[PDB]
Amino acid sequence: MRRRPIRVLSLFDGIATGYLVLKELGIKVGKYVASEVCEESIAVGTVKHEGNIKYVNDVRNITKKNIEEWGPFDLVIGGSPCNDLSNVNPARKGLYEGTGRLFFEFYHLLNYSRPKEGDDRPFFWMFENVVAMKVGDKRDISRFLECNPVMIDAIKVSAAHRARYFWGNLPGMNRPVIASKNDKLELQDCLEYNRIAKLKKVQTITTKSNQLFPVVMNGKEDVLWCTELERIFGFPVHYTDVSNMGRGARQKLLGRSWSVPVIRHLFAPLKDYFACE
Amino acid sequence: MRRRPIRVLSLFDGIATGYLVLKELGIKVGKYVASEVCEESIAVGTVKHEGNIKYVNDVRNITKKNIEEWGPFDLVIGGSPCNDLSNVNPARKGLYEGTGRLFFEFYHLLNYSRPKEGDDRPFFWMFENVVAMKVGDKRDISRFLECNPVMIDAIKVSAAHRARYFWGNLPGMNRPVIASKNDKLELQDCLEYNRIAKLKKVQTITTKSNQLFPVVMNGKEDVLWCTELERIFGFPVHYTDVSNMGRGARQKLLGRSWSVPVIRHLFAPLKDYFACE
Amino acid sequence: MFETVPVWRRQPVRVLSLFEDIKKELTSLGFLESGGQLKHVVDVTDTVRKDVEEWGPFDLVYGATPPLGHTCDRPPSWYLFQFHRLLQYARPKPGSPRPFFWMFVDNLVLNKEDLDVASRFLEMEPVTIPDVHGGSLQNAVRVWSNIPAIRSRHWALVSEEELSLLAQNKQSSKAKWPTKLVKNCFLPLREYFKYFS
Amino acid sequence: FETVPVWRRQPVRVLSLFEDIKKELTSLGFLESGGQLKHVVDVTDTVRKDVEEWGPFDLVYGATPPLGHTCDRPPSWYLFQFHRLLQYARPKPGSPRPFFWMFVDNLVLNKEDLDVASRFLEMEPVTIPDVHGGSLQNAVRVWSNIPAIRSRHWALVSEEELSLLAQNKKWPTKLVKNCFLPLREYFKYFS
Ligand SMILES: Nc1ncnc2c1ncn2[C@@H]1O[C@H](CSCC[C@H](N)C(=O)O)[C@@H](O)[C@H]1O
Ligand SMILES: Nc1ncnc2c1ncn2[C@@H]1O[C@H](CSCC[C@H](N)C(=O)O)[C@@H](O)[C@H]1O
Repeated sequence: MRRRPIRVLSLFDGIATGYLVLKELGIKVGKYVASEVCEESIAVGTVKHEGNIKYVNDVRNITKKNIEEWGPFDLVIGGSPCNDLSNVNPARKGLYEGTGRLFFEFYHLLNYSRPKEGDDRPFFWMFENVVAMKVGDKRDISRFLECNPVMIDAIKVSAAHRARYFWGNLPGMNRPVIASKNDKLELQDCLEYNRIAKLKKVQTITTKSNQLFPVVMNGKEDVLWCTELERIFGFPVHYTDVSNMGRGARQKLLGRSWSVPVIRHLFAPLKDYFACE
Repeated sequence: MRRRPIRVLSLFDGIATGYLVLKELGIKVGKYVASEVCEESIAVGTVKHEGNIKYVNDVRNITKKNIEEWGPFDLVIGGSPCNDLSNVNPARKGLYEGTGRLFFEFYHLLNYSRPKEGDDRPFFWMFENVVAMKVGDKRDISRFLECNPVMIDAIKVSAAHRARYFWGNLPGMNRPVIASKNDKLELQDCLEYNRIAKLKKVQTITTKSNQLFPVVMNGKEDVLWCTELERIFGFPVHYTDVSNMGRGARQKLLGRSWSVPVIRHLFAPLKDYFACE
Repeated sequence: MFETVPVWRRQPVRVLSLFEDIKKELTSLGFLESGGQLKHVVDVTDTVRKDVEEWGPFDLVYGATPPLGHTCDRPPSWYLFQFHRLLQYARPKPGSPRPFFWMFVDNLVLNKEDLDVASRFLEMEPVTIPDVHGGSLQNAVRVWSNIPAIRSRHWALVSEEELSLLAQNKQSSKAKWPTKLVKNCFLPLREYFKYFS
Repeated sequence: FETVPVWRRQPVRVLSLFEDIKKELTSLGFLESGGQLKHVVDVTDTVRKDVEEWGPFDLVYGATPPLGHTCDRPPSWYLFQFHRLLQYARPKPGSPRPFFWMFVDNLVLNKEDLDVASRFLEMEPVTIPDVHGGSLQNAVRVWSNIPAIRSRHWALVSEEELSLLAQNKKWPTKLVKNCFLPLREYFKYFS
């Protein structure tokens, strides 16, 4: 074989974390097809990566013919919505109703993009979701993906808790995570000038607003700025300073994000199968 | 006869435009005392320049003893508020009440800071305000400052109209402005990816939001983004992505700021008078 | 489509029937004989791919949601999603093509939004099989399947309002599965497998 | 400015801004009948050269219109212009000499206008009231470096009683004329 650029199908793409990681690793991307419906999430992916992403809309309007002509794909990634799978949402609707049932669209589209059994080309995939789901949901997801997840917490490579399950077949998914020198492991490393962290790892961040006041500046307590939020999640500073987005919109996007240092741990072994620079 | 770091007094400092320009010119700043009372405007200068600015709150609580202890000063700059001097406002209160009278605080503290007799050390100063003021107030200001202004429109070096009067004694204030080619002289130079400019020069921006829809993206109207505004004024991108500020706060701050390529022009001759890199 | 199979080597059907059991029906049209060539299971939560291979090979995979009125343990879409999962476990690997058929039936249990999910995962829109007497609609089922003549049996005359109201009154009454409606749908298959007289 | 002996006292040279205190200064023997006074009312077009060419001044007086007279200006205009022209007239630091200045307000300055007047004149005002029968009839506030003017203050008068007077209502030059008397130790008395 000869290593060629990678072709990615990103479902529930969000703020294009997947494209960010692959480009940051030095991997060539031939095609990055993203399924995402939030126009603010699409806005940041469109300009931060300058139109290299081919956005599609509802995951549920992608047909088998769509997969055939948009592809072939080498990497199918996705992190379906979580508000109906998370335990400490009292009004959760479970894996089968609400937004939780969107997982099956990933499982459906995965087998569509899966290569034939005569074809033995490299094909990797990865599905992410929350650890705080009922054991019945975690079980059913493994039954459909035909594999068990690996649990990787962002606390080991970032300054915040974020335990998430990771189903997939990526090379070395089970190898131990080790932080880099460039990873900011304590909250103080992610703050702006003249800002003191009371904690050194803050609690799992969600879409919603003394853990709500975890920094003290000039004796007074304060909330975190989005520039600091972007550092906690490992994103480039000002990654979400797009389309006049304010405090609420930027936290919503980052609140449901991937912790990119965890993703670059997962995606790093992928250099060997696809062309780099 | 030896170059020493410049010592600045900046009244109505705003978002530290004066300090930014001086450092960009490679001039060593020994002391930068800024009088400013807008909390978010002070957060910008605090973070973007990492505590090198000494903030001293209201300009009307600065005493003669304050000037002599904080000083001596080599450069005294100021741009007193404009909402009560400009033809824009039907409720305009004139130069003598409202916020227009704040000019006299600059005139007062300028005479305090001016060097004694017998001392002829270099002493530079500059006062800015709007062109769109009744002729009676423009001449009254010229009577107190004892000099006539030069008019510099940012249209010659920026991508927007911004005609402003400049009183002062800076070297080469009357010399013609000629733009660098790093300057972004038309609106299309300052826009993000996949956004088309309708004009080459946008009409002067103020603190508040046809020509209020100067960009078309994907065939539809749209307003300017915060980052696009920052480049129109010559600031670094995300210069105002500070402390959870949204579109409204950021346009308030940049709407009343200086266009920094105009300040770079005015301040540039000062390199030959103070220690530099 | 698959090809005509001559009578001499037409072999007995191997059926995997999920959630509901259609042995009494299939045996009444001569697809089974009294003796088990049909595997029946209703809780597939812990069944995996090899279990389907152990019980198999299968020539027909059947699944159906609980009868109307009988309030289910599961969410209605659960029977659709699980049927799709295990159906994939039983399909012939493309290298060895052979007659393979499948059928999913809904007794007006899936709501409107679950129907698009069903039609999307099974790659066809349902077939309305009604049970009308005296010119009035008594019952109906929705059918997805690849069985050759399955479409033609559709009643375009039955509306979605006529169906949605039918589901209203009969669940309000709160009737077991009316297997007569789907019984004739298996008949185009005896040209592929054995007939037991 | 330590005082002058009676032989060498010269006629005072005064600059009266806005209002004319010529007649008041004659009756005190500061001017002789027949002119050491320059009185301007509209100083809008006055530049430092004009104040310089008009002979060196020893006293710079300025005052706002009377309380009743409906005003041409904003009240702060008389303060700011006084401060500007005062700087033009004061001696250059190389040649110290007797120089005095006085600014007077007849309850025309607003509450906000007072704080900036005291910051620009670097002194808290002096309350010179006109009280007869135990009730306050009129009053003025003055800022000046004339030697004996602060002890002329009336602490009994308060800001409420002053503004109450202002809401209820010629220039009472009678309240300010006596404050110039400490100056006869510097300039000539004309009998
Ligand atoms: N029906 C649908 N089709 C496609 N995307 C959807 C969708 N419903 C929700 N989404 C998107 O799926 C995302 C799930 S959160 C995942 C975010 C992403 N993995 C990241 O790293 O940023 C949300 O951003 C939401 O906008
Ligand atoms: N009383 C006061 N004392 C000190 N600053 C004041 C003030 N009143 C208003 N200001 C500030 O003066 C500024 C005038 S706008 C001038 C901004 C500045 N030249 C720049 O380039 O950013 C405003 O930011 C306002 O916050």
